[PDB]
Amino acid sequence: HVEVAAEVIFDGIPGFPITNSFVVAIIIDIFVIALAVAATRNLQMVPRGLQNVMEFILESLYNLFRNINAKYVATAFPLVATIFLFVLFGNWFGLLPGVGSIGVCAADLNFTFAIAVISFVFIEYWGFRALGPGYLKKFFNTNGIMSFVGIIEFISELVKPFALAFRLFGNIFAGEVLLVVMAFLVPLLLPLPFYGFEVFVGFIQALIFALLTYAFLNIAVT
Amino acid sequence: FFLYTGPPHVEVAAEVIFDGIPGFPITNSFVVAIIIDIFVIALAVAATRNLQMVPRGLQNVMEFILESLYNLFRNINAKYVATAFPLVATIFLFVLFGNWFGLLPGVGSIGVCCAAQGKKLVPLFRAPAADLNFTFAIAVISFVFIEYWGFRALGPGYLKKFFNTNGIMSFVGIIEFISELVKPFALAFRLFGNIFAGEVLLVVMAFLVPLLLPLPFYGFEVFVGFIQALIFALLTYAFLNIAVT
Amino acid sequence: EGLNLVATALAVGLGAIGPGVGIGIIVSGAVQAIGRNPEIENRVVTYMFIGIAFTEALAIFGLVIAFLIGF
Amino acid sequence: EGLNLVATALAVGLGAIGPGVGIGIIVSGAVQAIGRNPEIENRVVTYMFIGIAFTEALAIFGLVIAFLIGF
Amino acid sequence: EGLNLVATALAVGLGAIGPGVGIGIIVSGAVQAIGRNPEIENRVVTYMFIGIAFTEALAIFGLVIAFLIGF
Amino acid sequence: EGLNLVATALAVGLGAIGPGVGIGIIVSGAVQAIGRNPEIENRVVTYMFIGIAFTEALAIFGLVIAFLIGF
Amino acid sequence: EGLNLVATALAVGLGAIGPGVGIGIIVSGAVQAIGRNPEIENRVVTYMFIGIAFTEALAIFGLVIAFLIGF
Amino acid sequence: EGLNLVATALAVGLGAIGPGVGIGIIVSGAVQAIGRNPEIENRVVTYMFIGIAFTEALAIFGLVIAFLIGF
Amino acid sequence: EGLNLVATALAVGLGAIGPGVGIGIIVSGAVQAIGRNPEIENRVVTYMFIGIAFTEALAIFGLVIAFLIGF
Amino acid sequence: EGLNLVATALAVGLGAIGPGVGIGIIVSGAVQAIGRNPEIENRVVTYMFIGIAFTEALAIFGLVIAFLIGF
Amino acid sequence: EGLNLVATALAVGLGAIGPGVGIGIIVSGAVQAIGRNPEIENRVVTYMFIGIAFTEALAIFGLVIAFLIGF
Amino acid sequence: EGLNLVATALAVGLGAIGPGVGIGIIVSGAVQAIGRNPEIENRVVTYMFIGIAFTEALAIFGLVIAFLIGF
Amino acid sequence: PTLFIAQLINFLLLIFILRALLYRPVMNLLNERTRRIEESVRDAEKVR
Amino acid sequence: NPTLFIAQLINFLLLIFILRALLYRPVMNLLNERTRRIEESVRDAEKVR
Repeated sequence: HVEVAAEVIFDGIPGFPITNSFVVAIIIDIFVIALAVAATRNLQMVPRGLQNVMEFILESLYNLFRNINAKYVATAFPLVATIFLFVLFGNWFGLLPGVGSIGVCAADLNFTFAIAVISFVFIEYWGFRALGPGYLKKFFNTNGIMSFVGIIEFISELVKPFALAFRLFGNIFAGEVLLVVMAFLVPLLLPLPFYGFEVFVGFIQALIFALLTYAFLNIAVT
Repeated sequence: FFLYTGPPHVEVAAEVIFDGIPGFPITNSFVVAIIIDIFVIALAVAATRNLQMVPRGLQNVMEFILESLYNLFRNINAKYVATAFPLVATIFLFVLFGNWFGLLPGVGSIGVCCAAQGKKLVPLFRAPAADLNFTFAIAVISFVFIEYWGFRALGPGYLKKFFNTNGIMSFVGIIEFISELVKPFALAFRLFGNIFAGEVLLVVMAFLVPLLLPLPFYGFEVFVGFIQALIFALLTYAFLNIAVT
Repeated sequence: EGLNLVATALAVGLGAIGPGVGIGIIVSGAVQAIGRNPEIENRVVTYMFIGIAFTEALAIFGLVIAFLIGF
Repeated sequence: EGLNLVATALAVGLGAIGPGVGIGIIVSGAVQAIGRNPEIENRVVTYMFIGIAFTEALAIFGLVIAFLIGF
Repeated sequence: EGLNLVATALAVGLGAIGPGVGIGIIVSGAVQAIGRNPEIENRVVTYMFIGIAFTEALAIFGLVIAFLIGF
Repeated sequence: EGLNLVATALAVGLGAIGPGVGIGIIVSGAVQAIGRNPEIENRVVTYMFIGIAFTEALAIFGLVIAFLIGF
Repeated sequence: EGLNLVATALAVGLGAIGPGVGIGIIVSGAVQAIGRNPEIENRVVTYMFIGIAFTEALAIFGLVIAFLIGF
Repeated sequence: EGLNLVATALAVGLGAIGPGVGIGIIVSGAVQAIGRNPEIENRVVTYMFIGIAFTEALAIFGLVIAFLIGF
Repeated sequence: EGLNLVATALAVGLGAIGPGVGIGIIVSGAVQAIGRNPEIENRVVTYMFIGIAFTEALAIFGLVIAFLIGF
Repeated sequence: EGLNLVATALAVGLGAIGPGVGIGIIVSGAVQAIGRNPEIENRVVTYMFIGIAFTEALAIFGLVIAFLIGF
Repeated sequence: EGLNLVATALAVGLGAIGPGVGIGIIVSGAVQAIGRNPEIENRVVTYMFIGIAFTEALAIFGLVIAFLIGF
Repeated sequence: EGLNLVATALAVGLGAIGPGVGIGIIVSGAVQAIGRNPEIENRVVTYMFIGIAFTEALAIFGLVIAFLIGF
Repeated sequence: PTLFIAQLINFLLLIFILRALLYRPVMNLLNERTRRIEESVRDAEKVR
Repeated sequence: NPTLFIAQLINFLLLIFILRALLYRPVMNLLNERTRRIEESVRDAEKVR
């Protein structure tokens, strides 16, 4: 029997007594802090596993951003790092991690919208900071005949973060719906590794969100 | 140019029946088929003629057509190029004959008793190509010939082509056998739709402005009929070769 | 009502689309083969002619049945 | 309730869809060929124009059938 | 009621869109390969006809379903 | 009633679907060919104008059909 | 009611459109491969058959569902 | 009733996908054209915006008509 | 209200549409690859069968919906 | 009523065509790349699996609704 | 009356597709040109982003019209 | 009634074919480029994931409206 | 009826068009075939 | 119907068999004989040399 439901809440309004999304975020933060504590205090010159996560995640992402945009990856390194080590972790915690929204007496639209608002604030702050009037460039200028849609391009960029928030909420919520459907009929995931596919899809979605943030920053650069 | 009149009406049907039903049930398609066979026999007799290696004389045309068909069959394959050549040549110039005679004067109006009454004015033309029975029989015969050739050449091969194609896991069989079975029905339906569609066009389109509208339509229909006859003749050999291969 | 008229419209349009797009690829391949080895000019003429002849064979099937619905 | 209106609209639209996507590929191939070599020239122009007229015929059908319903 | 006419129109339109681009790219690839080499042109010309025939068979199925609906 | 409104919508949409990909392929082929070599720029531009004229012909046919249905 | 007839039309048409272009692509790629190098026709043709059969499987699934709805 | 909303939905939806992908074809063609030869980039610049303008002229026909439906 | 029949018809046809041309394009790529690299069958035909398995698996899920109509 | 089953059929049909042709294009590009050079096959297969996973995500998006409507 | 809901679904149903195929094709040309000529950069990228914006403008229009009719 | 349900089916199902083919074409071009030039493996991957970010965004434009219209 | 007259007129026009369209090429092909056969006969005579 | 189809099949089979025996056999034989005569004539020219 399907029993899925929407966890839409208001970020502006006070947190609800249940606060499923807030509880999931707290659990993900606790797990991340536990991993950081395990990798920080017990850190050696050549740690295996503890420093492997750092080398293969943080350093790899920094190298990728530098390759995509060197000297701007440094400036917005905090934004991409914040996009990373999160959302994916929240989905992993929400991927039926022993609860599965059962035994109760990223998917949140508000959280995704706030993340996209942070992305757009990153634009308004850093992007075109080197130019100031860069946002006005190629937008109803003297060459506006060939750049009439340039303001439309800016609107799409304004709609690009909203679509990024939608993609954060979407797919992640889908995975939950698919797991609920499998529980209702044909439980234990499915004949195929449903759970593994959902986990990989969430990881790919988080990586794509980080890369989309970096690419939007680069586009704002030029 | 103007077509002031002549557009009386339009009327079509699936098929047309003929007389002679008392002694033996005869449809107008049987009459058309008999006429086509008689014309083919007459052409062969004239083509044979003295047969003393006479060049041209209207027999060289038939000889060249037969040689071209033989070359096409040989290029398709050589295991049964000789034995099955008469089988393909049977369709050749017979499906072509059926496609022909559709543009004859009053081909669709032949044997009508008469628009006044039309009580028992069944059009006794019923082009043999434009009949489901003839196409179904031809396709069944072709499928039987292909199956027999496959069984004779590689009896184990015909069965192993499907049952033993891939014994482990899944196999090309069943799907392959189903496709081959649909192939006979597909060939039958192809002849059914063709020729019949041309006749329906020659009726309906010419019903309005029958002046230079039916002309390109009939040219395209004749080209399509010849192409369809050649396609069926080549497809029989192709299915036989695929069975052998 | 005009549902039969809608049927005629659907038949003619959705039977014109197929041949209409197809012949484009036909003659595009033809002119490409003209630009590369035009020695086959006779062959490409014959083969593009029969290919189109199939295309408006399908088209005229659509048109004649559309007239039948309109009949 | 105005079924002939939607019938005419559908006929025109689904008749006019084809020739654009045809002619695109059509002249793209010929222009690529002539860019490769300008020798064929008019010969390719002639190969192109008749091919385009073939889809123009289907466009004519699409317009005319709607015209019959329209009047 | 007239919905049978709509069924026939839809069936033939589908059976016409289906193999249109099919046979188009068929003969396009055929003339292409012929231009690459006119030596093995006969073998490829033989091989492309069964491909034409399968698409034509699908079109004929679409058309005869409409005729069956008619009668 | 509203049938004319959706009729106009369908007409404009299905008259814009075709010429869109049409002109897209037109320009892609033209820019590719002129990128192959200059000195045929005038000829490719003339063929480009022919292509845009032929696509916009069907475009305006759909547009004027919708416009006339508007009254 | 006529829902059965439109059901059969939809079944056969929507199940035949796919395999039509499918066969198109199959034998197209096959003919470019064979013209490019027909020394491996033995296998290329075998691959075409296995692939032709795979697409015809869907074609006959559509056809048999249409037949079942028809009876 | 909401048939006006259906008309707006058809107007915005249909007629947009055509130009939407036509734009992509245009820019991709220009991109490989300049990649193969960057010295013709100025001519590519001239051709790009005009092609984009024409496909967008089809798209804006699709859009402003929907605004007219909205009134 | 016999909407189940049209439902299963649309399901089977419009689920089989995609995998048809999917099989077509995968085997076009594979026949090209074999016309380039024949002995690589052991790996390339394995990738072929994997991609095949996904496609008809999706079509078979559509068929399971068709049988759910039977349920 | 049966409209819920029609909804499921339409949802699965439109959700199966997309990934159905998607995965076909995925594996097509992968196999042309392999036939070009079977030395980067590891990276090619990894990116092919990534594309397959994205197409499967689209399929699941279009498929879960089929059971949701049943709920 | 849910007909407005159907209209919105259909509107966004085709609204978020134009770029779908567009970004599919545009990126292909971009990466192919980069592989052909890795020296040229940032000009292909500026054209890339311009094309992306022009393609996705239609999707944004579809979505915003859907919102306007839905609220 | 169930018209809201079939509207949800329209919303989720539509907007899938285009993004599916886009997901196909993006990695097809990417793997063609990377096999043609492995030294650009990083940049081709980035230009692949940007296209991912756009096409999946279109797919989620479909999905989010499917859930909004669903509730 | 008048349909027979229309069909006869169309058939007459088609025959008139075809007799001038490619009848000469058909005659040329037939003459070429006969010439090839005669050349084979002449070659046989010469060789013998 | 089915009887008419069977009769048409029998008539076509008889006509095809008659044609294969008379025309197809003899026409093919004549063409093969002409070709073989030309080839053996080339051989006779070789023998002449």
